[PDB]
Amino acid sequence: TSHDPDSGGHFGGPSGWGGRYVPEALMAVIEEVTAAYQKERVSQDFLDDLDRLQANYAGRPSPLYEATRLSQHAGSARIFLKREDLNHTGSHKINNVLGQALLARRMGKTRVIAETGAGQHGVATATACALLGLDCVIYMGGIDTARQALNVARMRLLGAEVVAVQTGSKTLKDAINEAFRDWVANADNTYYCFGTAAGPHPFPTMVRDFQRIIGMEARVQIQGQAGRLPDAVVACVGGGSNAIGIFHAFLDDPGVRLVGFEAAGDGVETGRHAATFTAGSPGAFHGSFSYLLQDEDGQTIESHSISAGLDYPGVGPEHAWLKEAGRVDYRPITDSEAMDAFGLLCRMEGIIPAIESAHAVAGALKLGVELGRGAVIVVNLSGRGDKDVETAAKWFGLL
Amino acid sequence: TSHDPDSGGHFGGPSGWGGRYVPEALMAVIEEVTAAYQKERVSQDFLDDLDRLQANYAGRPSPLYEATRLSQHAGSARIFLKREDLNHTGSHKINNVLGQALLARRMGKTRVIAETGAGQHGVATATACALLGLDCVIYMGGIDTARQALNVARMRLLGAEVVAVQTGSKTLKDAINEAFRDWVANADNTYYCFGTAAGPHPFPTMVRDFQRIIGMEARVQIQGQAGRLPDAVVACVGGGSNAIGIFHAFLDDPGVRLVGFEAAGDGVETGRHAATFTAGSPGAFHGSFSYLLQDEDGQTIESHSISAGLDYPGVGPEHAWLKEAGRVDYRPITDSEAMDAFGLLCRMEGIIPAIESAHAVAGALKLGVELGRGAVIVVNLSGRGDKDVETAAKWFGLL
Amino acid sequence: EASRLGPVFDSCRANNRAALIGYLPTGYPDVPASVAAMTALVESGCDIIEVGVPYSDPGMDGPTIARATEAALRGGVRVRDTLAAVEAISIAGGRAVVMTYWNPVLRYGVDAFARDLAAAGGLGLITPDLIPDEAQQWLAASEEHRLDRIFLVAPSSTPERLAATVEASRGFVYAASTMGVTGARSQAAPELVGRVKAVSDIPVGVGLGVRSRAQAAQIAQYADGVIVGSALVTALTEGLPRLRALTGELAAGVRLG
Amino acid sequence: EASRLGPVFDSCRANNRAALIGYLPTGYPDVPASVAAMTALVESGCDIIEVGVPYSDPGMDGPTIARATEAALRGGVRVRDTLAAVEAISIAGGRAVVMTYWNPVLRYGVDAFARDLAAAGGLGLITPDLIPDEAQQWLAASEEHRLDRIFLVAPSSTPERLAATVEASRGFVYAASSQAAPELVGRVKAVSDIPVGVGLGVRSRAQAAQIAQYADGVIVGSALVTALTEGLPRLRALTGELAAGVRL
Ligand SMILES: C=C(NCc1c(COP(=O)(O)O)cnc(C)c1O)C(=O)O
Ligand SMILES: C=C(NCc1c(COP(=O)(O)O)cnc(C)c1O)C(=O)O
Repeated sequence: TSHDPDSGGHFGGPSGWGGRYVPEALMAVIEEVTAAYQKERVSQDFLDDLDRLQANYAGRPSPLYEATRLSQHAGSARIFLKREDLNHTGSHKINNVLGQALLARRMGKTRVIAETGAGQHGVATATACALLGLDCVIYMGGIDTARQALNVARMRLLGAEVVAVQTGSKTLKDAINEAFRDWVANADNTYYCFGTAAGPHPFPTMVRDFQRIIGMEARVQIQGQAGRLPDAVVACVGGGSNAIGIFHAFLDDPGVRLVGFEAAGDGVETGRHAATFTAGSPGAFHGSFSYLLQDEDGQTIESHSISAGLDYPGVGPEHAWLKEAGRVDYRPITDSEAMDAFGLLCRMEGIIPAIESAHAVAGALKLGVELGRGAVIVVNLSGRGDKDVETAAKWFGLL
Repeated sequence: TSHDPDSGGHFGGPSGWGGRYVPEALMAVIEEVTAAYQKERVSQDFLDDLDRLQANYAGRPSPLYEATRLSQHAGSARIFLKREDLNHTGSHKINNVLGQALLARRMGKTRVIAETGAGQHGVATATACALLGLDCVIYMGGIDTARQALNVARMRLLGAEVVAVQTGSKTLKDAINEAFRDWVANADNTYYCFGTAAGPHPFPTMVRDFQRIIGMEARVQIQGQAGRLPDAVVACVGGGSNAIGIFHAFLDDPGVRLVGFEAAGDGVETGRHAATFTAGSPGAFHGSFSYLLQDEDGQTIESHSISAGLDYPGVGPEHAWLKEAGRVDYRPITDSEAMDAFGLLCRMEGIIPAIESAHAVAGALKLGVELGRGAVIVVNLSGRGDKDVETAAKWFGLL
Repeated sequence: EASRLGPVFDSCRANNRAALIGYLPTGYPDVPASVAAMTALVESGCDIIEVGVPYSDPGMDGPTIARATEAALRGGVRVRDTLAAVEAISIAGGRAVVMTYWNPVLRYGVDAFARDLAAAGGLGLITPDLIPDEAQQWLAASEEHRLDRIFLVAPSSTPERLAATVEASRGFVYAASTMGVTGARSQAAPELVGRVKAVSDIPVGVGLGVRSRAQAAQIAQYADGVIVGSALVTALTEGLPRLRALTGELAAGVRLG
Repeated sequence: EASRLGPVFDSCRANNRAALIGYLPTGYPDVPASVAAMTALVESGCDIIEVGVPYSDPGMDGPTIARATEAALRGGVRVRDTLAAVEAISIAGGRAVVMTYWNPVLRYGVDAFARDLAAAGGLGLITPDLIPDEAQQWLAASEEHRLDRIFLVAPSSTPERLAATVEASRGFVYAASSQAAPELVGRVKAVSDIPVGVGLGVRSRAQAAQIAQYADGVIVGSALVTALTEGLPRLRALTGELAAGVRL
């Protein structure tokens, strides 16, 4: 609780970051979800149910692997990969989904809806709903259905309805808008399983609480394998769930640097990026007061990235607060930098990462050069790259 | 041990299952590999290296999951899934590959070759070779390259060369033939990383020794979760590696039924199957004396299955021995049965299995109805279904 | 003292009718045509005009309004064009409130936007994604610049939240029938108005996807104002004469003796 | 007392030459044509004929032989057709051995195949996928039905395994593969006086002559199949050229 927001969902004071910038039509169900979560987060039977699924279904704990063959590309620093790529469904998304799906059942909801960009949250949600016998509808931007088609097919096999969103940029922000519209209309029976650490209270806190396990495990593992706390912990930042998940356990370790890496696309100078902290500014978007990419009038600027999971012009409010506090540094990584790292990891360690995660790996390599020989850097390897194989093969001229 | 063959590779004495039916041209390298294995299997440095990789890289142990929503479809029996699907690369193949790849490096070999049908062994081999910096060439039947195309692209991204084999049935047996010819020509520098529990000595024993970890984990896990040894342990059977891996630790527990399920394709009566034990007979093929599908003159009959991994007319010699002894029963499962189970596992447990593994699940459902309420059945869930999503979506009319 | 929109509702209630509240988005089909359209609403008998601020991600707008706001943004519409629209409405003898999502207001500056809206003759602000829980700055700016604050209530609203939302509102409370976009063609609306009347005497405007005289008349039996949006946009797309005719039919609907 | 092929190699060694050993697969392009081709080899001066048994998965066969055996199998060739081929060769005055992968022999019955091979006038068996380590049944059948047993050695063969393979062989040793062939023949000569045949993808008269300088037999197969595919006259011409090659 030291790092938690107030009862209104605000970080850093009464007007700060987060809150609930939603219509009154959603407030009954938002208050219903908030009350249900406050009740269940302190119920041992709930935590036991979540733990049992984490262990036996999802295969936790995920291991921590020292990628020694990266060292020479990282200034002889020691890169440790936190292997969320090995989870059921292939990403960290399943952690949050199991929690929220269990909560949906506890609340008596019969229908679950979700947004997805990379399709990993969509697949995770479909997975949990199949497991728990819930009806499932996934909203996905039309551009994303085409570039993450493996995940569309998986969702469909799992019994989910997939709705391709054609509005706006046809990517994650637009999928979120449609899912929101569904929830407004169907609040009585429908639970909205939100997939990142953004949105109105209680979502930033709840999503973060279910992703905390990553950091809790990593903090124990790194002390065991390296003999000490790391010099840095790093992750990629879409809306912010995998990053906040791994960071949280190290917040009160003052010697541990925390670095989030955001998608810079073609470059921050080009206007084709998703570098929210580098190029954005404070505003109200998708339920929260946080940073977003916006023009002089406050219109959302459409994001671009080769990574569908980082192609989002906003970011979660806890990250905005941590940025303002000076606790986390957030830095841009381009498409090219990320793909170089994607390729390097395949070639050197035999791990095919998600293109999202390759941004974190790319950032870690640069940080390694900065910190130098023997520095211990823990990297959240948020997911695997099966969905991205076609894109990557094309990038590297392998068909 | 009690279950090992003699120094010539024969199981069961004088019947002679196994052995070495190879040309003299291969015997120098076969004897080289045999000697290197015998040396390294008792070297603590080697076992430490293998262990470190299994834990931190591959993510062992895999969990054991009670699939309670399957129970009503299995006569109210209790189906426990041994989750090899959650391993790095998405199957059991990685277990054997890390062992053999470490061994290749110990021997000073600079080139690794492998056959693949489903592409999982190919991907695992490529993975290990990336990790250890070995040149890699994978042989894959042309029909398999088309129906497991996701794995071809993964192999290529991992830095492996892939050679499409167009001879014979253009499936696993033909890939094996080509890899064999490569080894004959390039024995001095090349290690053959054989992916199943068949072949000449030492491969059946060595592959099984590296896969034994599955059963050893399962035997401990089931006693922990269920409070006793299972009533049965079951697996699908291609050449036999995942089955022998999970079975081995239960061989000396007399109350534990062991059932292998082989691919019956369109049905055993149709001549379009891979049901080696059901329809085959003893013979020498691919380096061993074991069972194979063969005609009246001893010509190999081409196998057929919807599953690329089980589409092999042979089977490993240790299985022939266990069948002869009456320790394991081997039963046919059709394409249709397997796909029904595929779909059921998706809908009930949110797990997308490999079509290979779906055969084992289908068999488990039938065995559950035989054994009845409360019977404890451990099923080896050998792989995940990423590679099969297109096939399955097409099967279920989901496009 | 009294709300800015108080005299309009008192005047309507004295003539045994509801107020006709008409929505158009600034910049559709372009900026000059939209201003001409809003002027036409004043001339055709709209008591209050909701000047919509086009937003890039309008979660509560229906398809008709969403396509129109997209088109406005492609045309290059700006937030200050909405202030110009309010001026033109005020000059024509009309009464304007602004409907906007909150971020354009934050970006402009809450105090500054309230100041400039009041300077243009604007009477208040409708805030579909701002709940009273987050409205501290807006409440202060609203009191300082004498602007009405129209929050929304929904059928799902709990007793507590409904009471708190009505208490926080000045001018009128917008009750709507849930899903995004103007209503198009159920006892939810009278029930919701009924719940607002049980705790307060503030006027209640009702939005229900109204498209015809008959629907406006039904709503005027129980509601103090009839809110129309989607149908006005559809009318304007066909032409300015079609808008005048429709507005005239709705103006007849709100009157009932 | 002595091997079945011993008098052939002694007769060659007395005429200061190597034996020409010719391989054709039974049933290519069909069964009657293949027998007519094998007869042509006897007439064109092949000292020994290797009658190939087409196998469905021929691991050691190169592309030319593999495609021919595939074609023979499509045509419906049977193991008995090989025994008929051996008989026709023997009646024509030729000397035949059978080359086969092991499973067809197991299926037939090892003893029964030996018995029937011997009754057809067959002199022995070449076994590319049978090492002595697995050859217990074959050794017994070989001794009983008086058949030569030609095992293969390779450049990679260890000293111990080379010795064991040569010791287990009767008739000749098939040395299969730059300077590798003469070196391998040299290593067999150092432990035994058994004749050594060399198979090296021989295509021409000059190549057969080079091999005849050190080897007791020159084995030709791929080139004979290629010749037969063009025509039966082309096979005669090539076989006659190779016959001249071994006499230098
Ligand atoms: C947006 C989606 N994924 C984002 C994602 C991210 C970025 O999202 P975070 O919420 O910042 O963790 C990182 N890694 C992987 C493997 C991802 O799939 C999605 O799948 O719906
Ligand atoms: C033959 C190959 N796979 C076989 C396979 C099998 C059958 O092979 P076994 O050797 O019987 O375990 C089972 N499960 C999975 C997931 C598989 O991929 C291959 O990928 O090369």
